[PDB]
Formats: sequence, structure tokens, C-alpha cells
Amino acid sequence: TTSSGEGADVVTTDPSTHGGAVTEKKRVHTDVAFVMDRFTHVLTNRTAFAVDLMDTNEKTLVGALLRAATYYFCDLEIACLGEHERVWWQPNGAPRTTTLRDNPMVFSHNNVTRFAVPYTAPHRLLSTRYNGECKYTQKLPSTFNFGYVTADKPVDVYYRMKRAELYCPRPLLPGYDHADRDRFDSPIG
Amino acid sequence: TTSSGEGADVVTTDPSTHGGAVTEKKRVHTDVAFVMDRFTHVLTNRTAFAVDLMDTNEKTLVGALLRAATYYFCDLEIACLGEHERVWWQPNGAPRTTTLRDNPMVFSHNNVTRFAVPYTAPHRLLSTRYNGECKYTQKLPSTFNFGYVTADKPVDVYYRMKRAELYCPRPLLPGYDHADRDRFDSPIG
Amino acid sequence: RILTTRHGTTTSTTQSSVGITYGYADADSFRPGPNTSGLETRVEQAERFFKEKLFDWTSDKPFGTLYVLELPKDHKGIYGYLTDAYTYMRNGWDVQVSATSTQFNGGSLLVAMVPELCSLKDREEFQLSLYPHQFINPRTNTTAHIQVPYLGVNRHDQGKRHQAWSLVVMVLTPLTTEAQMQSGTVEVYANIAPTNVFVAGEKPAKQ
Amino acid sequence: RILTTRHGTTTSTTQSSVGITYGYADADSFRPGPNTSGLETRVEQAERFFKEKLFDWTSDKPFGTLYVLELPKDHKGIYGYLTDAYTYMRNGWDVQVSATSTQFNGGSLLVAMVPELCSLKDREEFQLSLYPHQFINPRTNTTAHIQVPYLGVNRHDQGKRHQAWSLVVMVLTPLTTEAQMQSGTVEVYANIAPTNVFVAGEKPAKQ
Amino acid sequence: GPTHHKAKFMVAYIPPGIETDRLPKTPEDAAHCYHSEWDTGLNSQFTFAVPYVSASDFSYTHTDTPAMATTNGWVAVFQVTDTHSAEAAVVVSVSAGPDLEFRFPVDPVRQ
Amino acid sequence: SGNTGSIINNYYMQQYQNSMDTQLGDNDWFSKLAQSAISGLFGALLA
Amino acid sequence: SGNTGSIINNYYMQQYQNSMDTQLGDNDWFSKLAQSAISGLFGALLA
Repeated sequence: TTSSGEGADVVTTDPSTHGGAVTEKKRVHTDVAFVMDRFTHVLTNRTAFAVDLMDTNEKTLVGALLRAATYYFCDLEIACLGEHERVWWQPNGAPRTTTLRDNPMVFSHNNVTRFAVPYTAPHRLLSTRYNGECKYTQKLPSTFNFGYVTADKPVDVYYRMKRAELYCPRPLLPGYDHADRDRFDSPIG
Repeated sequence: TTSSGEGADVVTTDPSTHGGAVTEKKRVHTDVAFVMDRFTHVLTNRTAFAVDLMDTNEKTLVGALLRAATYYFCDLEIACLGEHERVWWQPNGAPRTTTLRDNPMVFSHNNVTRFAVPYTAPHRLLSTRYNGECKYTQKLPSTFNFGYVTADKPVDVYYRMKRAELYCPRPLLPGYDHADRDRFDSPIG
Repeated sequence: RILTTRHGTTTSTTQSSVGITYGYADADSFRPGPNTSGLETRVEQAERFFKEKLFDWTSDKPFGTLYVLELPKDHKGIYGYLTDAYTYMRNGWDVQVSATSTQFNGGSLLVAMVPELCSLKDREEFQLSLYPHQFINPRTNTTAHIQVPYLGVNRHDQGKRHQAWSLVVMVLTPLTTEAQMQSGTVEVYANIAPTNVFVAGEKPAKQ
Repeated sequence: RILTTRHGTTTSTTQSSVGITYGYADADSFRPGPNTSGLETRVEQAERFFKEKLFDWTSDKPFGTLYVLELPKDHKGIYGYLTDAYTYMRNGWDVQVSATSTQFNGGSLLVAMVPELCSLKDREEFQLSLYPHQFINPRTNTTAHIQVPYLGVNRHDQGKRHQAWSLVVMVLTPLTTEAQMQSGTVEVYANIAPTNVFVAGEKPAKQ
Repeated sequence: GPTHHKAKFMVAYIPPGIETDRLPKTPEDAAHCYHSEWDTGLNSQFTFAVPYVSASDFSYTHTDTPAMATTNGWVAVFQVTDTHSAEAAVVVSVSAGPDLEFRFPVDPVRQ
Repeated sequence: SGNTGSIINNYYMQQYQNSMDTQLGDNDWFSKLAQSAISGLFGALLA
Repeated sequence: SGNTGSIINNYYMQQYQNSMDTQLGDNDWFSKLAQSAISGLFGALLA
């Protein structure tokens, strides 16, 4: 199916060119809103922390796909774990304080603390990367966060993107290295 | 936009005077009924106490805005915390007694005790300030309260204003001091 | 395949055009926002071509060699004045790239626009086609013509400082000159113009 | 007698206004001409107030003392950029003058706009009222508001060089301060803005 | 001030920088900025509205600890004649505009 | 009304959850005050 | 919408569960881009 490639026109040919029919599939697990909606693990044994969403491990599904997008929009759901009495949450732009009162707060129930954080940042969109005079011939600003959680005792933390909307795609890379063998070859249960 | 100021007529000009349009916003977080409706912390490690609503810390959101109003009306919701078996509540005007029986009572459930207190004071409105022959050329009377709680053991206490109606505005002041620098400058997460 | 693009009084004919490549949107379309309170004003004169050399392109340069060009770049024109007079500003770029060469040359460029790149990892280059892009094959076109809308977290990018778009040109295949005509070096220019500029918040004149 | 004149984002209220004085035409009205071949483009941003002190006005200064102000004057604003970027240019001035003083002061200014003056002979001053003008009597107004169309032999005055209008302020009567309140000096400012600006023939950026 | 005393004033709103300072110290320098100018008369009060111009749809009320320049911009109130015998005074006050809107209650610990 | 809300509704009767109000029969001000404001420019606006 | 679903519906009001969106009045791309594709064979197909 010859065509000029310089124009970068999209081309997608099915095996129909060789006489084989292929019906369109309605993929659902590839969908952004479905994939991004999970409790990715982010950090362990930490009391106070900013709820920056770039703390996600880059090898995890949610973190990698999140870095596959330049801009993003998400309601969030936090889920702390481990022994603690309570969890405070300061909305974005609230001044930091070592003590907390009257700020929104959730007691744990059976050493688990799940709650929904509304999108809070002033920017109409957040971004996973930000060109702030980082020109090169070869870090994201603090306003990009959903809040500032503090726990009574150090806790494991989970984030769950909601109503996710990813904008402007960026490259994904496989995490595995092939070593000596060109085919990676991995065990399967 | 010149106008006589002596008459204290209200004046509110949008940037439209310089050619910039500004649509009206429908603010919701500034609303009284929405703001006042929270469990402000009030007092710690105390058994018996009057449910005076001026016990609220003046630096807290609810207490400061409560002192921004001269008169107020509220149904209330009390939430005790900390180890205790039970909590009694005497309605306003009931005689004080060291022992209690048959007065309304709530057992704790998982060391938390939440219950709704109906507005009780005889006055059609309470007030945050009361000129009782306190003339000056330079304290509120006991009837102004929602009841009299007693706990089996000392407990932390929370109040939650309900159906709040604030009357006759009074000044708010920022709590922070600027020190040597005229701009206060504070950390943000 | 003649195509003639004018902005302002400036024009740019090209006879090797392979066609415009719209990125992310069929057309830039500004809408008024709360954040400027309506004080923003469009300026006709900013929308003009200005051009700058990128690099000589020799056969010496291998695969994956990059030439980024941060945008907006400093410039002497009216557009370079508006960064000084007005703080907040908005624009959507329209870019040509031209690498004139004998068609007997062999090689290819991948010109592409990357929104907000801080860095580009060595593994990452192969994926670069995800961005809006065109190829420059000397056997075919010598001209690429990408066109993109304003992108950013803020509706009005701060004057100077942050750069939303960067024009990257990668050497997708090494140059070959089997004819040995030399030739040799193949200069690569860019011909760039702003579209739909808007400015807000004028600030006191220097000094 | 309140009056509020805005140009661009700038405004100017005055409560002593005696009214606008249109000169030579009820309104400036540009028409396209052969001489620019249609390349001319109106610029919104140039049309803004800018102000400059003229003189302290003491009782020491007698009749006929003059203070001319050549227009356009050098300025740091966008209007001062357009003289550098574009050659040929056109505009019609809108000028206020203000000499704030106690109404117990006595004296008068004759503020007036003279088209193209090279010199003003000593006899000639009495005739100065032929030009568009207003009087500044401290007992009444402290604000004059002349407004004039572009005038000239050429539809587009050369950038810089020739000055079509000059704002002359004459001391029609000496200042008197019988109250002896001092007072004394009475500063005289002008508040000037271009209207209906048009530019043509952009020229290479400095340096 | 006294009814016989007269004065002229101008106020100007300076957009956030990216300003090496500056700020302009004379009215001729501030004239370029979004300003307004008024002289005293029978109607004493003058109401100048300060536009919300910022890159982001909302902006923090509290100032972040590390900053070398303002994120919401200056405003300045020049007198414009420099001969005033004597004294006089201009009362200044502030009130929210028709379109102003706060969001997210917080109860910061003071200090 | 206020910071309360559910698709359902309160389980207990209104008589038990909240104190009933009584009319003086066998209101807001600052809204009106803020609406009394005159944004219209004074004097003879020009240009 | 997304990985959520129940025969019933969320107990809390939508205003409390999720941030409300606002229109710019007082979108998808890669779907269209993928649909722009030309699978039709180029040139004079034969046999």
C-alpha cells in the first residue's frame, strides 16, 4: 500500500490487502478512563507529604501511562494504610503548619483511610513536565499538586485517579532490559 | 468613577470602566450556611462543661467568622472524642447536679460520640457580645448557651453549627503579624 | 505541489511542499477567559514570518543528532517588543523547515514539535514521531510545514520564562552523497510565524 | 461639570471641565489613499494617555510668556516604538491641560494648538486665538480639552522629522495671589493621547 | 482637604514581573500602565477598580515563602504637581469587586 | 441546605432532627444592600 | 464512567463527590486523527 510518507499522513491497512477480513474490535482495557482508575502504590512509611502526583513510581502502570501524557486532569482518591489515628488534608495553596486544627480530617477505620480529594490546583490543567527556563544544548513547580496530607503516624499511601483526562501524548518505554539475548524471555505462571 | 463618599452609598465598579468585561461569579464557599457547618475543635481533656459556643478558639475559621457576627442562630452538633463510656446533656436552664440520671445520654461507639443538640436558649437570638453596663471611656451572661454536657471521662470536644444564621456583621482581623517585613510571606505546600 | 503561505506582508512560496501538518487541533481558536478580565487585545502586526538558521547538515552527523529550538525565541521584531511591553501573552505557532539539497543526496530529517520538553532521554528518540512532525527526504520534499495551536497549563503564557513549544529536528538517517558532487553541507533553515497573538497586562517601559 | 475621558485602559476624570473643543473638524476620519497602496494598518494600543509637565507657573511670569510642546514628542510607550518600527505614520491628537490651583488665585492661560509653527513673532501673539484653544481661569476651570484631526501636506507624516501640531500655552494674564496663601507656583501638566493611528512601511529593527 | 486647596492624583496598576525594579517613581513613567487620573472637586470620592490579570484562573491568597517579586502586581498612587501648601489628606479604603470570589476555606495555625 | 446532601433523605423525622421555626403569626439585608450599588459611571462619559 | 459501576447510584450528591466542570460561557483529537486514516489501497489494484 504505497503512499508518500513525508506528509506524515496516517495509514492503517488491515490484512484485507491479502484477502483476509478483519472486523473492528471495541477495546475497553486500553481506554484511558478505565486504566488510570486504580490505587497505584506511591510511597511507604511517610507522615507528612505533598500530594504531588509525580511521586508515583515510573515503572507502575499508572505512573508510566501518566508520564505518557504531557497534561492531565484528575479528581483523586487517597487511601492511607498502616496504624494511625487520623489524617489531615490541606487544600492546595494553604500555608504549611506543624500543628493542624479544623483542617479537613479523617479518622482511620480498621487501619485504612480512604477519601476523595477534589481537583484543587488553580491551573486548568496540570503537567508531568514543564519547560521553566530549562533550555539545553545536550523540576515541576510546587503549584502542581492536589493538596498536602499529614498523618498522625507514618503510613503507606495510595492514589486513585478519577475522571482522568490525559492530554498531549508522550513516549512509553518498556522497563525491561534484554541483556545478552535480543529477545527478553520472561517466566509466566 | 467619582461620587460623593460622605453619603456612604455603596459603590462597586468592575474593570468595565477600562474596557474589560467581568461576568458575575456565583460564590459558594463564601456562603455562611456552608462555611459555618463544620466540626471546629474547641477544648481538650475536659469532663463537665457548659456548651457555650464562645469557647471556640478565635483563630479558627468557625470561631473567627462567628465573632464576625454580633447575633447568631444555630442548631448544634456535638462530637466528643477520647475514652469514655457515656455523655450526658442537660438542656439550657436545667439545674446543675454532680450526679446525673434520666437526663439525655449517649454511649460512645468506638470512642466517638456524635449527637445533635436542638437550639435551646430562650432568647430568640444569641449574641457574641453583650453591652451589660460595660460602659467605658477607654462578659456574656450565662443564659447564652446550648446546654451543659458532662462526660464520664475527660474528652476532646467538637461543635458543628447547623442552619447557621449570622446577624449584624463585626470586624474580621488576620491573625498573623508581619514583623519586620511589611509583606507577611508564608510557606505553601 | 506549489504552496504559498503568507502572514502579514511576508510570504513563503515552496514547490516541494508535501502539505501542512496540523497538530493537536484543526485550527487554533482563542476564547476569552476569567484570568485576564477581558483586558486582552489581539495584535495584527505580530503575525509575520521570521527565519533562523538551524544547522549545516553534513554526512558526518549520525542518527539521532538533535537540534532543538526553544519557542518563543528572542527576536528584534514587534513580537520581540511585545514580550517587553506586555506581560501575559498567547500565540499559536506556524512553522516551516527547509533543507535545500540536490535530490541526488540521500538521507532524511524528522522535524517535529515537542510541547514542553525539559530533556530527551537517549532511548526516547525513537518515539519522537508521537509529536506533530514531518519528514524531509531530499529525494522528495525539501520543505516541512507544521502548524500548532497554543498549549499550556495557563491560557496566557508568562512573557519569556516558560516556553511551551520547542522545534526539534532529528537526523533520522545520515546524509549520503554518492554522486560526490559536493553539495556536502546542507543548510537547514526554519521559517516561523506566530498566529492569533493576544497580549495582556502592559508594564512600564524600559529602562 | 464632571467629564471622564478614557483612551485604551487609561482614563481621565475632571470636575472643572468646560467642554471639549474640536478643532478644524467635528471628528477625525481617515480615508485610504494611493500613497500607501493599502498596506497601512491601524493599531489599537497606541491610543493611550501619556502626560508631561510643562512649567511651574508663578506670578513672576508676565504676559505673552510661551511654552510650546512639539508633537509627537519622544516617548517610551508603544507609540514611541512605532516611530522606530514603522516609517510613515498618521494620528489625530486629543489633549488635556491642567493647572490645578486654589480658585482664590487670579490669572489666565491661553492654551492652544498651533499647526506647523516655525516661529512666533512678538506682535503675532495677540492673534493666537485663531487656532483651536481654551482658557484656563482659576476662578472657573482648571482643565482644557482640545481635540484635533491629523493635518498636513502628506496623508502620512514621516516618522519623527516633521511635527504637524505644537501645543502652545501662553500666560494670558499674570498670576495673582491676593490671599497670599502660597500657593504661589501652579504646576501645569498636559495629558495627551493619539487617536486613529495608522502606520505603514516597517523598517529593519535597531540596531 | 480644605475646599480651597486643590490637587490632582493618579493611580496605576502594575502587572506582575519579571521586573528588575523599578517600580516607576514618577507619573510620566506610570502613565504607560493601566491607570486612571482624577482631580478633586465637588464629588470627593473616586473608585478605582483593580483588574484580575494572571496566567492562572485562581491565585493564592497567602504568599509562598520563596519569592523575589510579586505574583499579583503592584498598585501606586501618585500625586501629580509637587506644590502643596499645606498638608491635606486622602483617605483610602478597599472593598471586594462585583466579581471577586474566594474558594477553599482553611484554618491556618497562627502563628 | 448547608454542607449536607444525600440522594436519599434524613432517616428521622424533621421534628426530631431540627428545631422547628415559628412565624410571629398565630428578611435578608446585605444582599439588598450590595444590590443597591451603582456601578454606572458618573458624569458625561466620553470615548 | 470509568472503572465504577453499581445498579444503585452514589449516595452523596454529585456536588460533594466530584468537582463540577465549568463551560467557558457565562474536544477529542486522536479519535479523529485515527479516523482520518486511508486504508484504501493506492494505485490501480488488480486481480
